[PDB]
Amino acid sequence: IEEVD
Amino acid sequence: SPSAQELKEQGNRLFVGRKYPEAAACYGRAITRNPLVAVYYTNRALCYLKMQQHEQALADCRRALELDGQSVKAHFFLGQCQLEMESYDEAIANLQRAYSLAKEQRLNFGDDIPSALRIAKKKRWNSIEERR
Ligand code: NA
Repeated sequence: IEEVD
Repeated sequence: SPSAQELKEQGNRLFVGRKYPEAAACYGRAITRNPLVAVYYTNRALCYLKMQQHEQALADCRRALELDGQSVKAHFFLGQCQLEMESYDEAIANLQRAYSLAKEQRLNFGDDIPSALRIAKKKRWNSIEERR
């Protein structure tokens, strides 16, 4: 979840 | 010269490269092209969290939430920000809301959300136990 989109 | 999407892609490459202030600036440039895209603010909020810029991260999460009220990541990053600021009850509510939205949206992050909830509730308990 601690990733960029 | 580059479009908002191209600038977002450049920011994402810098993020993966662990260049967080540079990635944040790229999302800022994307915002100049289109300031109505919630993902630019959520991405930048995560950069600010890595940079220990919690006030700026909180502000970006709020901007994202005005644009996409159902954003799993805006709620999650808001909760992580509030946990690092020791606002435990607000943090847990936002993490729980992230979990509920992820369920409704059929999103799965390898148990990251339940894991973060447990970390947040353990930290809250540690703060309560230390008063004893
Ligand atoms: Na999914």
